[PDB]
Amino acid sequence: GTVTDDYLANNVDYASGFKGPLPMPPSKHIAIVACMDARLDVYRMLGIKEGEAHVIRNAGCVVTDDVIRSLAISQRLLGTREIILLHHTDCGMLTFTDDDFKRAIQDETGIRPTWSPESYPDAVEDVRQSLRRIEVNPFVTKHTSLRGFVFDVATGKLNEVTP
Amino acid sequence: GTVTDDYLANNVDYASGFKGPLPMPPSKHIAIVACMDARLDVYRMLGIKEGEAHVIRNAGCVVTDDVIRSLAISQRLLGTREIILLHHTDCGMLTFTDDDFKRAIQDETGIRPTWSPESYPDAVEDVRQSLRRIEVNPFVTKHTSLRGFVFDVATGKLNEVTP
Ligand SMILES: [Cl-]
Ligand SMILES: [Mg+2]
Ligand SMILES: [Zn+2]
Ligand SMILES: [Zn+2]
Repeated sequence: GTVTDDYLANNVDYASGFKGPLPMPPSKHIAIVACMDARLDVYRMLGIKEGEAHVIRNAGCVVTDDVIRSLAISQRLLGTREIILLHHTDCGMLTFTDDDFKRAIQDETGIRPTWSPESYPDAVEDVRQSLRRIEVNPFVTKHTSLRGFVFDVATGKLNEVTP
Repeated sequence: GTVTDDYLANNVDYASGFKGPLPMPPSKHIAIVACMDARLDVYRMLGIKEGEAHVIRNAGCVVTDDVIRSLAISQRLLGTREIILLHHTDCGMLTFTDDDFKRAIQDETGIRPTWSPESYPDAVEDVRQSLRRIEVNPFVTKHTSLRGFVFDVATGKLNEVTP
């Protein structure tokens, strides 16, 4: 038995009382960009119900070309019009640099990744930087609200940041 | 006011009962690659608890360079050793091709995006394809288990797909 097995076990209970199917587009027309950090249950964090929001999470909550891609699809095909960015404190990107990280994998693997680790030092500065990354971007344009916050992994609180 | 606003309210009542902080590395040493789809509450779907699992999401659960980047970080930095891949039935990715989408964007903006929109026509198949990408990828290696499932939006049951 692995943890994949346990989660599949857990799925049997969830499926017992699943009610659906709900309609495809987000019923509150909002999309969240979050981090993949294990301490962040993005749904309970904002009281999201099923069928309501799009949630997008990667390492560091970095607005990547996959995040733009996702977002662009989200607005243009499933009619989202709000955006919430969510970095957080004690995030796992203020501990390594890109040069360090790639050299690491280079030693083992023999090659460098083409992609960019996208680490950053200060989380708050990067909520700013990530907001900007969406401002300038020409494909995520259909939104009437774009605000980015910082999740306090010690307290559960959202602290907005000004661009 | 807005949904962002409503969500923040909900965050207040979350931070009341919140117990933390927790340690960084996912306590059950697993990662999940999921879709951004509104109808998928991945945590409740696999019985996840705060601090256990990395959750990675995007449009259509595609193993883009972002997902590899996040997986390589998740494993190399925070020691995750199982991967769950998680497509689903009736995904937005099914109802368009890439060329059309980039075109629509151009006629609207004047620009073709640089990224591949990454649609697919068969969910069950592209699980194998997504599994196949991680398999042959030289930066996602430390994992012991790799399995892929299809979440059924109408029942809530997973359906394991095999390579
Ligand atoms: Cl999530
Ligand atoms: Mg913009
Ligand atoms: Zn993080
Ligand atoms: Zn989807």
